[PDB]
Amino acid sequence: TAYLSRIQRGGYIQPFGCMIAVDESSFRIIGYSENAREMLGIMILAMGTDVRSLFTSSSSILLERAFVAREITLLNPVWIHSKNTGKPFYAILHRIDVGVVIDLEPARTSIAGAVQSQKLAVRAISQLQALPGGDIKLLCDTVVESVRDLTGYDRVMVYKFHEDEHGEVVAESKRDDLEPYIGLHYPATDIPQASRFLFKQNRVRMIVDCNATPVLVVQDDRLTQSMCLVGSTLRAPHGCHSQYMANMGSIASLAMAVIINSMRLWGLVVCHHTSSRCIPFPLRYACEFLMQAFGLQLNMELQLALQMSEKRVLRTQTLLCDMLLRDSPAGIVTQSPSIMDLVKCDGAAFLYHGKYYPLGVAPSEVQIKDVVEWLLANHADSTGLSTDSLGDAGYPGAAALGDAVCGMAVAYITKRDFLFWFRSHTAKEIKWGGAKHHPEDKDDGQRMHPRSSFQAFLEVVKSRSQPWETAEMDAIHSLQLILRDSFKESMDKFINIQGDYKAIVHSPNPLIPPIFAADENTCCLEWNMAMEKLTGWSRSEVIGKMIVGEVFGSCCMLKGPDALTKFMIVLHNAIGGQDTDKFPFPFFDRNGKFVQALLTANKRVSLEGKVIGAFCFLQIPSPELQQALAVQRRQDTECFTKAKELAYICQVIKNPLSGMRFANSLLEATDLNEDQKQLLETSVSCEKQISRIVGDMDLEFVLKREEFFLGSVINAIVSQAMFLLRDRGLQLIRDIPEEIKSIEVFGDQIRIQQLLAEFLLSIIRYAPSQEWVEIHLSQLSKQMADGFAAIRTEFRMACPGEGLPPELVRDMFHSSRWTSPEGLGLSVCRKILKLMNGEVQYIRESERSYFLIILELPV
Amino acid sequence: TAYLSRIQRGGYIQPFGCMIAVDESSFRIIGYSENAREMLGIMILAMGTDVRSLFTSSSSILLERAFVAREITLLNPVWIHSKNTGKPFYAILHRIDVGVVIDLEPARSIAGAVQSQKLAVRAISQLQALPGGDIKLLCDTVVESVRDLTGYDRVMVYKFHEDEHGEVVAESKRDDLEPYIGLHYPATDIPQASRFLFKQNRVRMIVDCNATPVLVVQDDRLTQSMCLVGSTLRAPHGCHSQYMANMGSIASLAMAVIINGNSMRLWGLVVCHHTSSRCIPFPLRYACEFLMQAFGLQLNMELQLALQMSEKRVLRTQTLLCDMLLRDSPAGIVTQSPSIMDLVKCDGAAFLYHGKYYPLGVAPSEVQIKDVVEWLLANHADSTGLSTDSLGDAGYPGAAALGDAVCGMAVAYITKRDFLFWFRSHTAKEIKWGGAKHHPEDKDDGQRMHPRSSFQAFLEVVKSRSQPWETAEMDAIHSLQLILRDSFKEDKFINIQGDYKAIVHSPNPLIPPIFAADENTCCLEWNMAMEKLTGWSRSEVIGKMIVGEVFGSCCMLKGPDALTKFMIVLHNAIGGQDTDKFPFPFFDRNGKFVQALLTANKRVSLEGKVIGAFCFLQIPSPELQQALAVQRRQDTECFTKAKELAYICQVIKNPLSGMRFANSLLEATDLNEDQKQLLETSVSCEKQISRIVGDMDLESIEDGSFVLKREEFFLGSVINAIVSQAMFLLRDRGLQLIRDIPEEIKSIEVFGDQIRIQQLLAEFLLSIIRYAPSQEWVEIHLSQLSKQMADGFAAIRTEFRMACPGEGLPPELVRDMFHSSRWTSPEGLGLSVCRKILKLMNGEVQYIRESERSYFLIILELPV
Ligand SMILES: *[C@@H](C)[C@H]1/C(=C/c2[nH]c(/C=C3N=C(/C=C4\NC(=O)C(C=C)=C4C)C(C)=C\3CCC(=O)O)c(CCC(=O)O)c2C)NC(=O)[C@@H]1C
Ligand SMILES: *[C@H](C)[C@H]1/C(=C/c2[nH]c(/C=C3N=C(/C=C4\NC(=O)C(C=C)=C4C)C(C)=C\3CCC(=O)O)c(CCC(=O)O)c2C)NC(=O)[C@@H]1C
Repeated sequence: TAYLSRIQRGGYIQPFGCMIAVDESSFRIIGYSENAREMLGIMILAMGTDVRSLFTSSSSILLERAFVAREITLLNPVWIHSKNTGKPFYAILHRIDVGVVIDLEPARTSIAGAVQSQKLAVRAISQLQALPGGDIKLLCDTVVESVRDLTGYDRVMVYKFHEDEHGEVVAESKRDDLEPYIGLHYPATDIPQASRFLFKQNRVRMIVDCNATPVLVVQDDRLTQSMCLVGSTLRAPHGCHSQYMANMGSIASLAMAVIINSMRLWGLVVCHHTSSRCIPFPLRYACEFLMQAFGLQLNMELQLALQMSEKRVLRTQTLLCDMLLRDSPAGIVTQSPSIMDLVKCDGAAFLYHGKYYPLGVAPSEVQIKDVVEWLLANHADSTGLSTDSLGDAGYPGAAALGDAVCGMAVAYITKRDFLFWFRSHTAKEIKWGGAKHHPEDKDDGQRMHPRSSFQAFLEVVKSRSQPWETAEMDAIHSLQLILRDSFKESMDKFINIQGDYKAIVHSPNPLIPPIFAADENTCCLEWNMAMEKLTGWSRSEVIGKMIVGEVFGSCCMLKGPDALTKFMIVLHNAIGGQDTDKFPFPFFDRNGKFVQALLTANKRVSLEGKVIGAFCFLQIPSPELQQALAVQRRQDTECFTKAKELAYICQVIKNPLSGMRFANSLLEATDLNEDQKQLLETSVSCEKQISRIVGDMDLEFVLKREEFFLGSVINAIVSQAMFLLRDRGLQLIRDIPEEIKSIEVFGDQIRIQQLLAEFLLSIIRYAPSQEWVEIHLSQLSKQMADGFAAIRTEFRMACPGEGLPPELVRDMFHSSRWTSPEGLGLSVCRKILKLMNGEVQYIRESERSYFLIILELPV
Repeated sequence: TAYLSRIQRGGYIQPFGCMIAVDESSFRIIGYSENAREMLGIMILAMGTDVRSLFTSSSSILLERAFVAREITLLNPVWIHSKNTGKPFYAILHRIDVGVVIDLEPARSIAGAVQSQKLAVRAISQLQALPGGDIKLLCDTVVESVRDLTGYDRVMVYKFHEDEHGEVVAESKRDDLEPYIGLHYPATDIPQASRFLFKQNRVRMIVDCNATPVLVVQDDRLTQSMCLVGSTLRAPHGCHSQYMANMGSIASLAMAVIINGNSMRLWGLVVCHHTSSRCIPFPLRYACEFLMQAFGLQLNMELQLALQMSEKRVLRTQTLLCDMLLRDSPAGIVTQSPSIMDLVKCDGAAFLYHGKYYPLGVAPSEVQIKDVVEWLLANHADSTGLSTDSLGDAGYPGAAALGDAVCGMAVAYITKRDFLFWFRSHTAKEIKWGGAKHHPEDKDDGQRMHPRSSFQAFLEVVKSRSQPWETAEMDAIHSLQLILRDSFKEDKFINIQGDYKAIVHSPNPLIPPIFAADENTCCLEWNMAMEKLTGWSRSEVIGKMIVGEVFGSCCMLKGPDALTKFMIVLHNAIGGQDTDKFPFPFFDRNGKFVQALLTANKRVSLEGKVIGAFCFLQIPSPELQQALAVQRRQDTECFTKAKELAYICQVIKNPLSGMRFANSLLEATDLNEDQKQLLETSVSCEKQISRIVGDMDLESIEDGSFVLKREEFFLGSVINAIVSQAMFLLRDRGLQLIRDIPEEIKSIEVFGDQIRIQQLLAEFLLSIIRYAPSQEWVEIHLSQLSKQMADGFAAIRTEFRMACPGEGLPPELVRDMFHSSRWTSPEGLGLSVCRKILKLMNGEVQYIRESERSYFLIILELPV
């Protein structure tokens, strides 16, 4: 490991402090520094000098008290008064390989221990803890503000390492006469892995002056090996880091590690001062405690993000069970939870003995035959390819395919049948600082000097998409596995290609849950390989047996006070036509091993023969998601103040919705007035919004994208606010580019007119009475490829007036915080755009109004 | 035990079915009944005979496959035909230690456990969508469920109490009979033998008490009788038969309510009484067994909720105990918001310290308290604390002079004649027994053969008598006296109950593990309970900072982030911010992991605003700390549920304005008036939705009554709205509709809330279509009839009738509809609210079964 020998064993310190290596046994010096002779005033000092008699008697007994401790971190910093000049000195004790070593820093102007120093921190920590969760950026901004108002540095920032080991400055609280560093990515080789393990062990590290001379320590002659000083607050930085800071335009740096707990180094809070800044060790230990609280909240939010990822994998497992209950593989594309909802993507294709099935932005049949022919010639062995960019993969015609179909994930099914997923190009620009990260860059300890340039240069990725993770390829391989199993009714290599690195072959585990299926008598119809492996019982021995009593009562032991009844109530509900999701299922292995599974029993409903049955899977989440699902299953029984009225609305409203859509379905017959026919179409698109809104509900998802005229949305949204402008007199102004016959834009008509309802109505809400209002939309049918087009649409819903209040836009732009009904609705309809390829800004001018950009795709 | 041999080995069956006890190896008849030859119609059944010659060859393989199976219970009941006459049977077969007894009940389908349980499933899901915290609603639901299933005349929940006597906690019966609800019964009515029978055969059916017990025959060489503990066909004990005759119970069906945890304890019985001889088929008895299993599940959930609510109150008394431990004066106990009366629930409290009587609530005068103190010095001097339920049974004269108020007493003795008193006023506990009154000395006599002739509801009042002091409340008192005893410096407890011996004990105290941190986080005060918990002694950890070394270095805290969490929360305790029940999992100096609940609050010296931080630990059972986790995450779940409701109301309101604008702009031209009727049906649905998400919060006495729109309407709108609201589910299920409605084109001036009428009408009619069978008709009958209240105030009476030809809507769902504030499904919930709207709107609804199930509802509105 490059620089590990140099940094740790390099005996050079900074001139602001004095380090004194003394063995605890008899206060005998085994090391010292050159500036100690000046800053102490000692002008007797040698190897063997009793330093207990070099200070006040109070600080003598304090130092020998701080020697004999379990942990010495609590003691730091002991207040030590010197004797040869009388000036008090902070004394940062820490134990090293053979002895301890003090670190004397002069004090300008009483902190006797860690707790007194932490008392400064606790106010900022209390401000940091009382923060809404689910937004790392707000937490980082709170940390940089707290560290700025504590330390008094010019520019503090949160450097965050990525998965590539390269970092990015994700927060800033700079002094405003400087330049912003937010967004600037730095290479991995900029900070060596030796320095990051150094920060894992040391966790706070200041310098005072980079242009200061490195004061060398005097190593003991008897021991050849140099001192392995890691936890010293005084040791000078490497000649490379010192020159680097001289080139950076910041001569004082306080960097402290953001550990996330086994001991992942998430990032670094790096402070920068333009002048030479010192800071007392009580304030430095306060900021180390502030970094402890930062790591605390950050781990509390990364665990929540990983639990949301596990919930998303559980949804993917339910989707694969949906795909298992389909009569043909052609049904997958035809039906509504299709192959483009399995994976976050933009198109999806299925080739099934010809008659190619495209969804969204997918190549035509000739183009996909070119893709298939490239997949047969190259990557012949590997069943799955997950290329970030087709151009990097080597497929000819990638330029002809365009940026729209740049990313492609394929899965091979038998008999030359292929499953495809397609992704459009992501317009991400990385403002690299000095040097772009090179994935071939290893740690080069023979490099003397760092680059002098730090002008950030934007690097734009030309024709590549979002990366394909292991989870999405896991889902793709699982669905490919079930489709090949269906093929047998009537080994797998996967190549991952990304722009930064090169083609790697990885075998992905399937994501199929353990599945059994029973008929009305609870006799086994199905018991798949996953369930066979989990329980240990083979399918053949348990097929035909009674699931409710035999197989799970004796054969595969259940667990609980009375669990079998809980099982027998559940499966009889499945046969009876009631489905339970994520019912807890603690059962034992054949070999006596506990499994804390989550049973889901769905009715095996079919056509008018074999009407009802049971299909069940056994999702096994981590025990923190067992807890996270128990804390919401122990909470629907308590919110009976409003869950009764929610189920009351969600059941009673269904009947006049069916009457509305049956009157409107029978009213489509013979209405030859095309103005009235379009008006009825507006009513059908209005009734549908209520049925989609009530039926889908809100739980923040799935988008039922279909072909629709875009002018059929404005006409379906001018009629919602038209009562609110007919009574408040807002004579509206429209100027459209006639997006009637702007056909086939791919998306939700319903969720788009719901977000435009909650934005337009909020705009017309806060207008002056008997006025006007402007709506306007500028479309540009930008061609993206040979045959692929996209229509980018702004929405200028412009109103002159007082406008929405300043707090309600932060209500809208929250993550989980709300105080108003209208604000809640605004927040949800903003998150609807955050789920669907667009965003929304609120601008404040002489007219207070909403910009709204949605990118939709004419097939 | 008493009667166990007589019941288990009493070779007597009931005559409603025959019984053959075959072998387990080669199908020989080890035993049989006298009425086997008459039931099978044989008029060969003898010693050691092959049993499969009696039944049909096709039925024979069912018996053999039942024998091969490891669990005989699942196959039961195997439908078995007869070879000599062609008669069906239910051959319920169970395994005994010396063979396999097969019980033949003549059938008049179901061949297994699953088919039987399918009947129970609807009632089981009825009592599982029920709100927790109560037991009366649960036991009042299960009796209607069993009355719907069994059909017995009177079904009641006979809950056992702690001294083995039982009372009818909930009873459902037809309105002809005597109400048994509240009636306590002596513990000798149900012997320990019967309880141990119910713990291994949980459904017992007596077809006829009067009917003679048919004798068994046995070919077994060994001298023992057949085993009939598990057999459904076992004759009741003669005493129990006489008992049933003397109660008016001709037939009975007693079902065990076994609750168990991880220890099966029989909670109570669901005895079903019939005023005539009745037998229900074994599908229904096995269904009722499964329903009793679900009932035991719901009772287990209610008992665990009660246990953790008691333990939450235990932690609340510990919090109040430390609140009364940090006081400068001993007299602060009497006068503060968390008073001594708050510690242990009581009518009054009294603290005697160096005389100077400190009364609270209802308390006896100083002379009276001095006299009772003199009595407590004269008797029970040796024991410190006394908690007499009644002072009259304690032995104290002048209890009548004290009156009802000072009857119940709880005493804590502190040194140098210092006392703590809690007083409870006389609670009028009047428990009407049935027949005899239970005494705790009454044992189950093994040779008694005749029950009591009487079962009349005679009262039994109590004396000057209070609510019983519990173990936990006396424990709270015990901890309070110990902490006050230590506070002054800075064991036998007698409990007297009016029905029991004066029990002498000493309970485990509730002083929580306490450490007190100063401003520099150094443990000033260290409790003996911390020394019991972590093992660290006080005089070794003294003078050491807690956050870093006493906790982190000495005790192994959680590795990822417990040390940072503890340091932040203790420095916030020193910063004035008190925190309650922080999750604090840690290890000890022995090494055993111990999760806890750190509560850290600021300590005040009364001259310094926040000098020091006080702390105390509570250690719960893991269900309680998980319930505190769900108490914390209620702030995320319940507000997101309310957020879902408010979001739904607003975002639904927007296209309702779009809907009414589209349907008030569609009024240009509708050429055929059928198109205008479809349009007006859509307008009615839109107004219906705008009223469903209007200003109502689902109470019907504050919102549905205060907001009730009153406008004129025309009834063809309502009828075509109902048909349009129903046609999608009609065409989904392939049904017919036969709307036998007269002409109401001319009744334009009927004046009532039409939108609520079409809401309730569609809810009723779509429940009918939801439970109408596949591919048949549904009838909509109306009969508009005149009704007169005045010459100009004339009303109307329309009777909506909805009929379907089949099994129809299940009885559980109508029970949910008429229960009022109880619902199982959201469909039954909407039916319940649409029933309450008809109750509010001068009408009434019925569900009538006349071999084709029909829905009947009337309503009254006045034309103008
Ligand atoms: C006479 C010897 C004593 C006696 C004996 C006895 N009792 C049983 C079984 C039961 N007794 C029950 C009592 C009740 N029945 C009710 O309806 C109510 C209240 C509403 C009560 C309190 C019940 C119940 C049973 C369970 C059996 C059943 O079918 O219900 C037995 C065992 C009989 C058997 O073979 O199963 C015996 C020996 N009971 C008496 O009261 C006198 C003191
Ligand atoms: C030498 C050829 C290479 C080198 C060596 C090097 N760097 C460190 C430690 C740090 N480097 C940091 C880089 C940044 N400083 C910033 O302000 C930003 C972004 C805004 C970045 C990316 C940081 C931070 C550290 C930690 C602070 C610290 O003092 O450690 C070290 C370890 C030195 C030590 O102190 O022991 C070394 C050997 N860096 C280079 O860029 C060249 C290629």
